[PDB]
Amino acid sequence: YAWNRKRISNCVADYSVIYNFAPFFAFKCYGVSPTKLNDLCFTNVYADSF
Amino acid sequence: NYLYRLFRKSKLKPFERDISTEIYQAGNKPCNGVAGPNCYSPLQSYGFR
Repeated sequence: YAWNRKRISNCVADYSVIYNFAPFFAFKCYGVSPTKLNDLCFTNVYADSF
Repeated sequence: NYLYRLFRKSKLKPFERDISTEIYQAGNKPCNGVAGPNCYSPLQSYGFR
């Protein structure tokens, strides 16, 4: 209900650390492929944790 | 019933069909042909409703 949101801006996005953090029950990506993420540059990334 | 190829190593040539149902390595770790985190099946079905 009080899900945490962190705004991400002005930094380099190293998704490899996200990939290797733990075994994941789901890593479903909607509207973007997982591989292209490193070669893509986005204006803002929002991380929501709950 | 309708599936699309989400993952491939390289772009296809014009008028070329790829029907190979082989696993793709999306992560630095080798998949070794078994599904795992960082390993995904290339072909996904559309959710048509």
